[PDB]
Amino acid sequence: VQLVESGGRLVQAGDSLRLSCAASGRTFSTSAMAWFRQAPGREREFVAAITWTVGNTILGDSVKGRFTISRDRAKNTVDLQMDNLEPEDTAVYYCSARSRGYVLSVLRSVDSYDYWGQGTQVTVS
Amino acid sequence: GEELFTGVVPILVELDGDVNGHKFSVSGEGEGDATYGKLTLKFICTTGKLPVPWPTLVTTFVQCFSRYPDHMKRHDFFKSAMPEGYVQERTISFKDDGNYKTRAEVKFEGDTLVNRIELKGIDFKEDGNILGHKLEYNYNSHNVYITADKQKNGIKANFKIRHNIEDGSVQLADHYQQNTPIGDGPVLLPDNHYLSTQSKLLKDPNEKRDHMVLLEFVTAAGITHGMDELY
Repeated sequence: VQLVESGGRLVQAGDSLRLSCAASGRTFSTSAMAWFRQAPGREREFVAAITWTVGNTILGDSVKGRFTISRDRAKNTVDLQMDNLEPEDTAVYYCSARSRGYVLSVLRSVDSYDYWGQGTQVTVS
Repeated sequence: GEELFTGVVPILVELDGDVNGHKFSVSGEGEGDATYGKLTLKFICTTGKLPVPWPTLVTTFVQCFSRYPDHMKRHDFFKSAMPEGYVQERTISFKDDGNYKTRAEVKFEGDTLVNRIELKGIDFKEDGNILGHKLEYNYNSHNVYITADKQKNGIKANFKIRHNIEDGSVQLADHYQQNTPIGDGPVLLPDNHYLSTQSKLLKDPNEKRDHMVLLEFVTAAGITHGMDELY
């Protein structure tokens, strides 16, 4: 499976930004997709996850109430809607996918995914 | 692992099928209660009329809900694979007619057990018992015979379904099955044993769509020196 993230740009504090990730290949097996981020100087951070069949979502503590995750099974895309952006949201945002089944709690771990994207750069002034 | 099946578990089923070029989709929903070996499921054909008889899809539409009594629990491959799940593959050969090839992934997505299936059928007779809709809406009880497959870290199963033909005898459907874990386990490789499987096909009197309601009870039982242990 190939994961391709897009949408990153330079925005101002208080702006909105939507990211999107496109999964290609043999995607039949997808069980969840997720967004992580890494700002240079800091460790990778869970941002959001979505369960593939039903669409249940979970968010990281840093982005609750500001970020929304959604997915389109026919298009094999997963989107991250970011509102009220702040300088501390500056990072490379990565898309990940899992095919193995799971209990919900493991979806917050960076080690719980089977596939990783290249990342898209978000900078917040 | 087994711990995930101690209560009532919601189930979702999705099938995309293509039989002789007749393409169709089915969505299913229900619940399983492995404590009682019990399944209750309802299936809707979302593309219109189902081009094959509902009974021919029963085995394709979650043996992790079988009741394994205490002395059998060492042999329950299906729950041992969870939550990461397993791949279930079958060839179903209809005597004197076509065959189905199915590949399904059975796994948890959080609290929900999901069975997602792709089915391709070929070589069917357009006026045979399947494409001609000549099978009775009912279902015989059967035993599913399970054996370990060490090299695949999984199991195989063999059994024959007897489908009643309207105003006729029986249409046999030869089932060959293989199950392999999706994750790295560990999993239980069982001794030879069988699943005693009881199915009832029902209709929802208020449902306008082409559909099937299914009630199943399944219990595992041992095999000793080639003889089925009896309850």
